[PDB]
Amino acid sequence: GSALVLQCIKVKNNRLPYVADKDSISQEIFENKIITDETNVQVPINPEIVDPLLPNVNMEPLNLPGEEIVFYDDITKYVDYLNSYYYLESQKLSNNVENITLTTSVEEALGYSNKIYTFLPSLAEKVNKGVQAGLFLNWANEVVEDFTTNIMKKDTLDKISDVSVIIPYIGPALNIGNSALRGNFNQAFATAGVAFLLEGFPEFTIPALGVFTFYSSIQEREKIIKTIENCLEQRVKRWKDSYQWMVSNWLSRITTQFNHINYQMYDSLSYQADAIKAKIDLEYKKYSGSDKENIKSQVENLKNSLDVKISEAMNNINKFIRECSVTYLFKNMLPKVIDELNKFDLRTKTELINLIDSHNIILVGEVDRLKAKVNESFENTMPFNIF
Amino acid sequence: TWPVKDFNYSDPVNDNDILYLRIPQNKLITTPVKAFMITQNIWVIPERFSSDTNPSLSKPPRPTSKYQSYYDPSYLSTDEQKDTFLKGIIKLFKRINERDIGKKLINYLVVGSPFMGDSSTPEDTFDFTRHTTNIAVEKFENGSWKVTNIITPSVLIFGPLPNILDYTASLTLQGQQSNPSFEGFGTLSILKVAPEFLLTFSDVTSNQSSAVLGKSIFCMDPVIALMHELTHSLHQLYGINIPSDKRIRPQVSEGFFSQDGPNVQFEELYTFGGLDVEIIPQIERSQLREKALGHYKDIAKRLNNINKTIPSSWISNIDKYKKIFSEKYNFDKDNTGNFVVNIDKFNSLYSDLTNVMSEVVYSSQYNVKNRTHYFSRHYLPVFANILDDNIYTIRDGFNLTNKGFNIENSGQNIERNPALQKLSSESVVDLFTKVCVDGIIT
Ligand SMILES: [Zn+2]
Repeated sequence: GSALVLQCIKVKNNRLPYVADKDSISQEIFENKIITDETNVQVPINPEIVDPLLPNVNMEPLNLPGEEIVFYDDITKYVDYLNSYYYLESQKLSNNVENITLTTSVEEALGYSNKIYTFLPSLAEKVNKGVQAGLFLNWANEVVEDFTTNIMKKDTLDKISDVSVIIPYIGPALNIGNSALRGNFNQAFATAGVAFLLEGFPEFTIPALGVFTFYSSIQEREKIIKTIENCLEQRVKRWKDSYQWMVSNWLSRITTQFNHINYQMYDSLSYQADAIKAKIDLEYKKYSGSDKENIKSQVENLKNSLDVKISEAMNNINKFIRECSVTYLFKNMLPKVIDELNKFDLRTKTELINLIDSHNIILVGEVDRLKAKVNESFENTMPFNIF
Repeated sequence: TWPVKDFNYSDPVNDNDILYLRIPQNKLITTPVKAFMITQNIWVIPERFSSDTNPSLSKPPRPTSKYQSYYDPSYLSTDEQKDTFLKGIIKLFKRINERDIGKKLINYLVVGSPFMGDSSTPEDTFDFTRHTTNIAVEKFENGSWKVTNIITPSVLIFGPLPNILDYTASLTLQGQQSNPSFEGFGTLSILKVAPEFLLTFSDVTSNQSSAVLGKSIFCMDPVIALMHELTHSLHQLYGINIPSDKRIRPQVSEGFFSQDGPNVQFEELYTFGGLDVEIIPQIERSQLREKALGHYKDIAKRLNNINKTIPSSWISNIDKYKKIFSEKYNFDKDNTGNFVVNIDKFNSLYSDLTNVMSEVVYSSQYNVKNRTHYFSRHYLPVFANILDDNIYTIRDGFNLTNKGFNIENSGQNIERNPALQKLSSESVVDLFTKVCVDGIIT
């Protein structure tokens, strides 16, 4: 149902992804360039300590102004749904709890203090039962058994994307793109693509590259050919340096945002283990019997095994997120870069054809036929690969 | 190995390695300050630091930085705390000399003194009267501080700023001081370190993690944190420090969530090293090499034409400083007798100070858990008594064998080590991105 949300969540500044500004990286590939006839680039041993004093010298006083103090302000960010940060706050335990119980609804867990959100329906059943007039380890191990099997879940999507498998419980855990409630993390991830995990992040797009030009005169013999060979060197440089710019954007803007899901899911999985640990300890106090002091050593090992079993689930999420970060570079960024490079190539080629058409008579023993065949340089292109 | 001398704050001024220094760069302390020389041209000054006009160690009303912040006026005021601080860095400098790369790092700092001159000085002169090279030594003669002698230090190691967790403090330079650090001449480094206070990280993103134990929240080993700061001194001293003008800027925009971050400078990516250096493209990284080369060539041609000096009474010491800076930049000699830049030895030098000397390279060498990529999440910081050998040794750091800490179960783990005490969130200041809605919702 509906639930009037009237309160904020204060997320810390350095628990958010660093996303660099697009203009702040490097503008060199977009700048225009003029091509010329010579464009070309590419013990300690055991010593003695000496007296450090020296004779005094007259220094004038270096008048330093000093730094001005700057007070930084907080940010408010209004959002249209219960996003990841709301779903995370629901999973937390209150300050000095008593009798906690898990719940499948997020809005109940936010409102009530004792109630805590869970993204696993089967876990909500088996946890809230407790020791139903029976043995302790019968219930307690069934909770951890159900907890383990659910965090190792992997769904195999096919047909579309290089991503082999996706982890389905991220959807109800963090509500990525309002996936929970609708209940279609698997469908929405396939339809929209890998960029779905970036919540409301502007779609990647690259502006047009810099234009090559030449001198108006270029009146010397040998000179026009001497600069056209250097033009083809700068074309290869432009492909090379455009890929480095693409990687500069990926490393500073994209990879950081994908790792945010790694951090959020570890927090999510940690709050679930804290809820199970608390419930076991509460039910341990409520339970009584002859075999109680005997199992003490065994139950503490079951609590410590949760920390190991989260890492097993995290290694799947790391593997999943690493794919998503890498496949973003291949299918979202790279095609737009190659398309813009192909526009740059066609624009540079039309310039080179018309450069030869302007200068027919100079420096030729009919080498126009030989020079027109050098367009085979544009035939082959510089590829890009990963690992 | 350059030897690390032992000291106490109780030890008196001996007019050799213990002195009193006048530091105009520190606004907080107007008077001269007691200094110690732990090794040749590397001095420790157990004092708090501040470059601001109207400075204060007290906690401000609102946050002054984007980083995680912690203030304490009590830290490094009494002589007992200065004695702890002095032994701390002395202990870290011993731990640097445990591996080979640290011996090499210290050696660069010792020999690489700043050039006596700048762009303002003409080709035929050494300028011995500048604050980028010189620091004034002073006696307390008859109720007043008189200027007695000078020193030519490479690194001055001060205490922390008002914000103890500020790691960018070493990058702070004031333009006129900075210009030497860009143009090959170099300048004396002024570091602001807090050994006991540690930044913390986790290996949640990195799949290289403990399958036995799990994902750990760990601390930076204070030797790596110090060596990180010393790599800025290395860049400042050899005149290949990238300017603070060259930087990455954070994007904050409504639509998607992101950090209201600081400006990450190009120097900070270089000194960290690894994959994050590729954030700066090769077209920019190549330009810095060609610029550095040109400055090194012009500095060699300066040494060929020198005859006068400033002041005039230092003409006898021209051959002395020719030997010092020739060994620093590692020039060769051509068929005339003049100095010349060997390009193969330059490329070897420049690549050593940028690619080899870096944080990611140290963390692998010293056998310690560390941040894998520069933008790893900052967790709650910690405090640790490094002087106690039961907590922290010279050979292995926090990871000690006798207390049940192998390399997987690292002593750097905060959860599994009680000696790594946490700072309370009441004292730790933070900015916040506030997530609100003020709506009905379904
Ligand atoms: Zn730094």
